[PDB]
Amino acid sequence: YTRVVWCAVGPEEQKKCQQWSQQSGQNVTCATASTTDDCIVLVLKGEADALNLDGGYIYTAGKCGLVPVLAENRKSSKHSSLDCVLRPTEGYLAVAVVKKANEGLTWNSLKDKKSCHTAVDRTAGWNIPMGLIVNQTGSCAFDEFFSQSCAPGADPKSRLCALCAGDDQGLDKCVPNSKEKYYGYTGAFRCLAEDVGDVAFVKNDTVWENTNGESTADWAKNLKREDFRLLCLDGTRKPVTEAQSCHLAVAPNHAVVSRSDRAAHVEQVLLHQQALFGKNGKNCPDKFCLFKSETKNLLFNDNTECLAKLGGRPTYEEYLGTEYVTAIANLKKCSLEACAF
Ligand SMILES: *[C@@H]1O[C@H](CO)[C@@H](O[C@@H]2O[C@H](CO)[C@@H](O[C@@H]3O[C@H](CO[C@@H]4O[C@H](CO)[C@@H](O)[C@H](O)[C@@H]4O)[C@@H](O[C@H]4O[C@H](CO)[C@@H](O)[C@H](O)[C@@H]4O)[C@H](O)[C@@H]3O)[C@H](O)[C@H]2NC(C)=O)[C@H](O)[C@H]1NC(C)=O
Ligand SMILES: *[C@@H]1O[C@H](CO)[C@@H](O[C@@H]2O[C@H](CO)[C@@H](O)[C@H](O)[C@H]2NC(C)=O)[C@H](O)[C@H]1NC(C)=O
Ligand SMILES: CCC(=O)NS(=O)(=O)c1ccc(-c2c(-c3ccccc3)noc2C)cc1
Ligand SMILES: [Fe+3]
Ligand SMILES: [Zn+2]
Ligand SMILES: [Zn+2]
Repeated sequence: YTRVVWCAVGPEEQKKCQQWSQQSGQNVTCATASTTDDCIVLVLKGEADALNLDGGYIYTAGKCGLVPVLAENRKSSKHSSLDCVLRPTEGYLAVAVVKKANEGLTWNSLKDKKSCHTAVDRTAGWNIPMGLIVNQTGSCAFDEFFSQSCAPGADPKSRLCALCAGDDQGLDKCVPNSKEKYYGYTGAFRCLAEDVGDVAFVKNDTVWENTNGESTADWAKNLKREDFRLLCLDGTRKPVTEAQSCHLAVAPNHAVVSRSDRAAHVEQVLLHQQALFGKNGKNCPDKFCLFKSETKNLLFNDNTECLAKLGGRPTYEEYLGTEYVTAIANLKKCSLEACAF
């Protein structure tokens, strides 16, 4: 079989894919979709082979029979003796971020405030925060909790999209892909950084990667970590240096998924691909690097050291975990066991 078709979401991920396709020598070809849900459909249809997904979407794909193949793994302090591919995933931290100057704003005073979400149906951006709020609220009206928000994937005409900007020409407002100015980790964080929303639901690495001259992007140039705070669940506020003791949850790393009858073939190709384009790959710094897309997190997160093997050949429920799976199920009874398509 040996040739893999990768599904790219949006035009920016497509242009990076073609570059990968080129350097691969047609080993990897691209398919494009305007949304992640459409990419899943393409993989079900068999028109695309695989794609890297956020846990939230892995639940969706899971109910449709797709399976996790390899997970993203970042550089850690613990487990240095083991190589990156055989090394277990540690998972990222879901947090709630705010401006320091915005005093008196805690977890208990979020109602009727403005929010910034990575996108609808995602772990740190939607599922974790909204699940918690639904519980504490005892109501399914999460569309009324915040006054205005930017949550890519929601109804454009609703308040949940009100804070989203769209692209260069203000078109595609609220679309769930990088054309939306406030889409994803970097998008949601910029949303807070520019003071559009009062809070942003991203992950811990995002704050660090886009502050203290790490990003070099016009909007991130002058951001200082000291100007930001994390909202803990006990109603306290802490510096971004205390994420381990002030997070909403710990999430399962983004993973590459595919149809179970293609997983073996997809896995084989990818390992060979990162041997060439990975962190220390033969052709990375020189020709092309798979895990670099100038802080835009295209196809993969920029902090990915390598895609790691799973081990225990886990199902999508085992990969996500029982904890998280019951959270999504509970949150979903608001908006019954079948593939959404
Ligand atoms: C939003 O609200 C919902 C609704 O409350 C929350 O969903 C609930 O989440 C709970 C916590 O995850 C969950 O509670 C249960 O906890 C028990 C006890 O956990 C045990 O801990 C042991 C440590 O000593 C450990 O060794 C055990 O393995 C075990 O995990 C769990 O065990 C039950 O099941 C057994 C089945 O054999 C049973 O015999 C036993 O008596 C226990 O009842 C259980 O699996 C579960 O984790 C609860 O299930 C959830 N509620 C629902 C609707 O199912 C969400 O978390 C909230 N959202 C957010 C974001 O927080
Ligand atoms: C496209 O895929 C083929 C098949 O894996 C690659 O050819 C192999 O490449 C490895 C290492 O790059 C060599 O050691 C093998 O001898 C090659 N032969 C095989 C098994 O076909 C090829 O390199 C890939 N092209 C790109 C640019 O990714
Ligand atoms: C990506 C999220 C993740 O990997 N979570 S995990 O590491 O905590 C995890 C992985 C595998 C299992 C698992 C279990 C299990 C059984 C009883 C009690 C707890 C876990 N059984 O089979 C498998 C696979 C559970 C959690
Ligand atoms: Fe995520
Ligand atoms: Zn914790
Ligand atoms: Zn198992």
